[PDB]
Amino acid sequence: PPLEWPLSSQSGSYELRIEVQPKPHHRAHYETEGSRGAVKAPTGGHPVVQLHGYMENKPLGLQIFIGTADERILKPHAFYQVHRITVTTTSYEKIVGNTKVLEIPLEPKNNMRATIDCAGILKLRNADIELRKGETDIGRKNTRVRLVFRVHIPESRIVSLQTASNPIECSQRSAHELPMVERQDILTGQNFESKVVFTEWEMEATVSPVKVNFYVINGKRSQPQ
DNA sequence: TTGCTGGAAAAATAG
DNA sequence: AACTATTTTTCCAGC
Repeated sequence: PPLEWPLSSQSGSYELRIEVQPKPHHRAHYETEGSRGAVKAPTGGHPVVQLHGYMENKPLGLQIFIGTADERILKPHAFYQVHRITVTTTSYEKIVGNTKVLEIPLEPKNNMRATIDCAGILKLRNADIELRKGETDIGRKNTRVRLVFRVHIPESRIVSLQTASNPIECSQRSAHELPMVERQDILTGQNFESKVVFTEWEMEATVSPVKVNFYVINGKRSQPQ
């Protein structure tokens, strides 16, 4: 079942859930550089993923890849690949289509719970990707990703679950300069002479049914909401 | 050695 | 063909 297919995070009594979410900022590294580390959690630990409602005593693979955080439907990000780090967990890398995918064991003895400390992020160069035949996606200014996890549970048929993380900003500059919105309804985020502006219409909100968006502004705007 | 950075200069590029 | 403010890629330095 291709990565480009959408899947539920649950089916029947099975549910794949992100227990601890990644930080909102992880600076990716290039091939012309050293590793810039595993994706960290705000704890100072690491993302945690759990599968619920698996009763059997045989372990499963958890697959990890880097997807989009865009308005369109979710897909492998053309310009970022997961990076194996070699760390508590054993892991290995396979290719699936044009996409690199990392696989971690998910074990009954740990309640199908895993700490993700062995996945960093590699930034590919826009020029290189945009040349590949069949590719029309645009790198420039597309530096937000999500960790995507999927799992394959066999019966007698295969139930295939996917959960994607909150967006991560992988750009050094955007992390220094931009406000980032994590949660709403009280706004929490990062790098908050701040203003908040609603549009459709344009109207500053005062502060430290219809379809309509807001943005937090510094300069240097967050994404629309 | 490699891993893992922070910080920033060089290079690229959109319009 | 050339420019410039903005964005990406390489580079330096320090454990």
